[PDB]
Amino acid sequence: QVQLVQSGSELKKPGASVKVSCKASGYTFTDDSIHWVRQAPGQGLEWMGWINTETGEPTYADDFKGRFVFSLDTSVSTAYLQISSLKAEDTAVYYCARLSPVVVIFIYWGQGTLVTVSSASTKGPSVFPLAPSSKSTSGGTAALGCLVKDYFPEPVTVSWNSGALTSGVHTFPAVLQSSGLYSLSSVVTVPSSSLGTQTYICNVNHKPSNTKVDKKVEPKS
Amino acid sequence: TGFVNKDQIAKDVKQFYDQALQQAVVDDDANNAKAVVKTFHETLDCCGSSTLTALTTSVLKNNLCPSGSNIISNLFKEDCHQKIDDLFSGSH
Amino acid sequence: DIVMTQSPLSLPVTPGEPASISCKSSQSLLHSRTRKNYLAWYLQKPGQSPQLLIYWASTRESGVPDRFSGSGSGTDFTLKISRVEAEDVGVYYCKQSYNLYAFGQGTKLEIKRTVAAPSVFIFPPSDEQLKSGTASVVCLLNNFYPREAKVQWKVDNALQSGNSQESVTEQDSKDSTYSLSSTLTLSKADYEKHKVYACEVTHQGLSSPVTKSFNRGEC
Repeated sequence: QVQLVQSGSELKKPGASVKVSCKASGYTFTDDSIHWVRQAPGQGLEWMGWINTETGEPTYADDFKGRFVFSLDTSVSTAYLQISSLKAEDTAVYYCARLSPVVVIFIYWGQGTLVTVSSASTKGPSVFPLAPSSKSTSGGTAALGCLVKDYFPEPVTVSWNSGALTSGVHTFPAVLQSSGLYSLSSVVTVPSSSLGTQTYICNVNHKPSNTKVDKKVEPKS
Repeated sequence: TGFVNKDQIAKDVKQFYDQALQQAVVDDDANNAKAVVKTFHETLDCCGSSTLTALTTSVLKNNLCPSGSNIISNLFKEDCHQKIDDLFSGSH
Repeated sequence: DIVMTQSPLSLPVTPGEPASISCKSSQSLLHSRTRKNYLAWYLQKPGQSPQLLIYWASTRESGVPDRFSGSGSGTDFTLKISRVEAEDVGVYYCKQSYNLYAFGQGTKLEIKRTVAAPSVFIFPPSDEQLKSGTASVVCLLNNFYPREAKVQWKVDNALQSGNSQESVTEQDSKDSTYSLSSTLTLSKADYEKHKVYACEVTHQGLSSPVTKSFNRGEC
């Protein structure tokens, strides 16, 4: 089975370098060229260029000619993508792909490597309740939630009642604030008849900061 | 069957290739068909059938076409029906 | 170089209904010698790398269901799905490889559902947050379709701008609806200077803009 396995996620500060690997298996690595495709978050695919796996000669796309370096190591069947002088706009997912000849397409891809560039520092989030009231009840169902704000870097995991409550739960994608930190909200819709009998606690787990906060959202009188 | 039967003979050779190609990717006991298609690809500098285009990737997955994708000259390979035609005619 | 353009950039289809995606290139993709159109269709599903669906314009890759079909030649190409199924949602890209490589903008295939009006809720800042010197008022639009919806923040009937974040969830796998959370950030000082805080939602499912309000310091 043919596989292209790339390295793990990278977190860098504006101005540093980063080296992503792409190890091939299941075929003669030096036969076909290795291509790189960038995908900015929420954006499309953009071909960055390719590298000849036999000679090591790179060919860069016009939009990626400068701070990008395609390197090679055939002894371990691995291509490398290097970015120097990283800037904020370099935050994206980088894929490697194997070019098949004759058909001239990308059949085999890597899972992609996320590179995040931000001058921010690691920081645990803050969890505030979004308490249900008479402004949160519509048709016998009330909405409650948790606001997880000011935390870098993603991801943050949010659960309700230690994963026991899944129906009606909406955890929105984090939004990057002007301060460089992230902020999201996790809401849930529950029968307003169970507010006095059932307790709702959101469990926020942020691994980059080793933070685990269980905030019980109580209704406001 | 001889010279004045060019069109017929080429038609048969192409059909022969198709058969080999079909056998080469469908089964893994067909080693003579794989050898035949590899020899056609290498000798005629081609890869794939113009009628059985859906098989091309399978042909590549089985390593039946000898050129990789590092050299741009080898990305755009003609199918073997064109190369058989070129063989039985004088030109290309 | 060669530029690829896809239409439409957002395609909601009722399950079982057909779908069509057009792809046009700046230059012809037909090779004079091989007679092939070096255009491919890839599908990227949520959280996955792209996968190859179609190559040479109209040849279906091994394993891709028959409902996917490609057609066209030269500069005009089309990707068709006879019966759109739930597992087909994702971004479809066309890519040329005749000279270098170029992807289209991508067409996000989503599920088409009946119009659903959003349920609007407003959460005032918590007591814990105010102790830090900042307040966040959350407005929630729950389970609506289509995605097009506008939220406006009024503080004492004064329209707000540049101080609200907005986040929308992906199409729900069960009911195919969307949810949005807008967050108005204010300073505790500038928060306690006003009384009425509200968000006004405009959506196709609502006969009139729905306003959800609360007066600061009222239970």
